[PDB]
Order: sequence, then C-alpha cells, then structure tokens
Amino acid sequence: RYRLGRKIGSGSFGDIYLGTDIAAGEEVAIKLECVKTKHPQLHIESKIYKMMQGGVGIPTIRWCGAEGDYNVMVMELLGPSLEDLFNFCSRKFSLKTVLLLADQMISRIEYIHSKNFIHRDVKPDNFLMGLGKKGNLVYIIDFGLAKKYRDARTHQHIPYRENKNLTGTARYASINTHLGIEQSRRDDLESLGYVLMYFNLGSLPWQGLKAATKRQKYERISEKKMSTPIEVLCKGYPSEFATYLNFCRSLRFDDKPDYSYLRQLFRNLFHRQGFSYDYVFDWNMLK
Ligand SMILES: Nc1ncnc2c1ncn2[C@@H]1O[C@H](COP(=O)(O)O)[C@@H](O)[C@H]1O
Repeated sequence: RYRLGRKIGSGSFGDIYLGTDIAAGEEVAIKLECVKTKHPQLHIESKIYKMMQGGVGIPTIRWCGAEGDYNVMVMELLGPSLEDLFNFCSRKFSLKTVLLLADQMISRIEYIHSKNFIHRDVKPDNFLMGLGKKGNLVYIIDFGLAKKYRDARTHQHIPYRENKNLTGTARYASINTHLGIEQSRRDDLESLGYVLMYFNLGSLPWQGLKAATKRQKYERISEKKMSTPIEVLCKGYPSEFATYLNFCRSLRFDDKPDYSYLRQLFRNLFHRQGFSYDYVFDWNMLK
C-alpha cells in the first residue's frame, strides 16, 4: 500500500523516508527500523503515538508491522525542526517568535502529560513545524524515551527514585536529571525553559563542555548548569523567562504543573510588547 521515496532523516533506531500512501493518495513519512535488537523500539513508539491520537501538533501514524528485514511506521509528513529553522535564522529568534513558539510548546507538553506520559527528550531537534496548511503548527516528535508517569486507570504517580544515570543529550536536561532523580512532568517543562533561553541567547553557557577522559562525560555540563543562577542565565531578557524557570525548578516530584500560569505569563508579556498573534515567524521573512 506504500511506495518508499528518498531518505529525509536518520534516528537512533532507524531512518525516515518520503513515501506515498497509494490507498489515501497522500505523501507521508515512513520510519524503517532495520536493526531490531532483542528490544525493538519502533512498535513501542507507535503504541505511544496511538494513545496521543487526536492531539493537535502530534503526528498521526499507521503501525504497518514488518516488511522483510524492517519494521514500518507511516507518519504524517512534517516540515523543518526548530533547530534547523534556528540555524536558518542565523541562531537568533526575535522575542515575538520565541513567545509564539512558547505558547504552542507548553500546550504540546501539557497534552502529552494529559495522556499520562512524559516525553523526556525536550529539545529543538524534536519540535518540527508543519507543512502546507499546517505551516503555523508546532509538532512534537520522537517518543523513543517517553515513559508513563502514572497508571492510565489509577493516575497513581510513579515512585520517587534516585541514583539513575543520565543518557543521551544533556544540553537541555533538568538539574534534577543531572542529579540522577527520576524524571517527571516538571523536568519536561524545565527543559522547555532551557530551549526558550537557547533561542534567546543563541547557545547556552554549558553548551559543548567536555570532561577529561576517564571522567563521567556530563560532569562539566552539570557543574556549569548548577553554578549558573537562573538570574545570570536570563540577565537582559524579560523577567518572565526567569519566572518560568524558577517555577519549574520549584515543582515537587509528583506535582501537576500549572501550564495555564506559564502560558498566561508569556501572553501578558506578548501583550505588553504590543505583538500581534499572527503566526508571522522570523523564518517567514527570509528572502
Ligand atoms: N514525520 C516526520 N516528517 C518529517 N521529518 C521527520 C519526521 N519524523 C522525523 N523526521 C526527521 O527525521 C530525522 C530523525 O527523526 P527521529 O529519529 O524519528 O526523531 C530528523 O531529521 C527529523 O527532523
């Protein structure tokens, strides 16, 4: 039912192609999982996307099972990542673009939380703009590290746990993630806070820090992050950014975040600046 076109991306558990859904007559993205291992990841990712179906800015998927030496997931075809678009804008976004993005990104994370998952990989690479009719819509992708933080029926929160190892990308990790604490809803939002200040600054002060051979590879990132006050990180930017990060850092392990407070904080700033909620992003002005 599918025709595979040109490769458009590579991921930790396989590659993303342009494809045709022959029955639907629509162009789609097709994720192929080649190396299964004993614990293949694509079928699990598809099951999390199924529980997120009906979410705005969550790609619609079709689990297709095996073909030859591949597992197949057909996805809504999306546009450039926010990391790609940041590079295209010379690694500066206007305050207006950062606030337009913040408004959607809080809502996307809230939606995932509402379906009893935490994302745990919040970074600009994993937010993609839509194409065509959905060009103004921020999507979130990559549920490869996503976890249930509560039972689907009980809403009994996962237990507190420490002594965990940090794996993958630390640039946007929460301070508690550096400290080996179990991730929960607060950590996704603290990560988003570092993403927003990254868009403001062009980089983060701990970005690209390398440890000595033999040392834990993240120790220089962790030390800089913990020794950089929020007020120093956010110096020269509207107070709302510091307010956002202080609020996230204050949340207890099992606390339900006040998403509406964080959105309204940025909305009030948007109004004080006299910005129009027009979805005219910096990249729309590129010539
Ligand atoms: N549905 C999609 N539409 C377009 N590009 C995608 C899609 N999913 C993933 N990508 C791209 O594929 C690469 C790896 O994505 P992933 O490994 O699935 O997180 C990155 O360059 C993403 O921007």
